[PDB]
Amino acid sequence: VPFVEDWDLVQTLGEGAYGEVQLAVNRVTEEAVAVKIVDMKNIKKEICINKMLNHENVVKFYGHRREGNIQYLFLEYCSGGELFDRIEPDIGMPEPDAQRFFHQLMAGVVYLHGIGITHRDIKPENLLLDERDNLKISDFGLATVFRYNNRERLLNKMCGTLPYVAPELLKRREFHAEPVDVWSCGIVLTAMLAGELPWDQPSDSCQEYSDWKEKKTYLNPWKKIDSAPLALLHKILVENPSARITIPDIKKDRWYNKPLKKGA
Amino acid sequence: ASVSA
Ligand SMILES: O=C1NC(=O)c2c1c1c3ccccc3n3c1c1c2c2ccccc2n1[C@H]1CC[C@@H]3O1
Repeated sequence: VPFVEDWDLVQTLGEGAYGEVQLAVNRVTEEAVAVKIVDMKNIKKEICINKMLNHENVVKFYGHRREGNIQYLFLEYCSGGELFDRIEPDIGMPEPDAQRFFHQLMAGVVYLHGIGITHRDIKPENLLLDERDNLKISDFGLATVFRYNNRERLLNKMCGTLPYVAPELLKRREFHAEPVDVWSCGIVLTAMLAGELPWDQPSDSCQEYSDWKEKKTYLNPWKKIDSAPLALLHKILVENPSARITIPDIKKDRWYNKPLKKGA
Repeated sequence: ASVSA
């Protein structure tokens, strides 16, 4: 069937000092896919990791092609946009919705950790939604392998986004990969339930963070969060990564298992 | 703009 490999780029989905993402529509089938265009003027590693991914809560990777200095990455199109835009400033979103999104985020993270991959930059801007509002973890440009041949590799590279980064990244030379992603998921949960980020960064120098360690939950954003989910956040946002709750235990949390959301 | 798969 001629023309089936032709795609028209009809809309800009993203743009930054790195390249852009365009919505591509198949000339014949009208199928919609996202095309990441990067000028190799890093990408190799991102592609390598994307080739390992196959999960309903992770942006699907269809393949790639390069023409000289430009690399084209064909990725799953999530028409619902970024989770970031479903969060109402200073309000958040309905708890049931947040719980559903959190369940899907955990599913995706469990999957990634299961194959030894850590995302390292989990935040609402990198969590996309499909037409049925299903969450998809996106952008593996900062991702890396932390387990290979059943052997764990401690990380040392400082990366991510400050408001979402775990404290050990700023205090220790080396650290385990998994607790760092768990922490970021905790910050995302806080954002979904309060519509605001708790601190600029998890440092003792940051007043907001010191207040949290001092358990002053009568202050924002904590006072806007119900007791059940707040109890979970108390277990996730723990400074010592070794004492921080693991995903298997997050799955056993009272709030995590509370019936709240009706089916579509 | 357009691209080929
Ligand atoms: O749908 C996507 N599949 C995708 O794969 C995808 C997608 C989007 C997207 C959909 C609606 C509004 C903004 C969007 N962005 C992206 C996006 C990607 C993507 C993949 C790799 C690096 C950056 C990426 N971005 C950036 C971030 C937000 C915006 O542009």
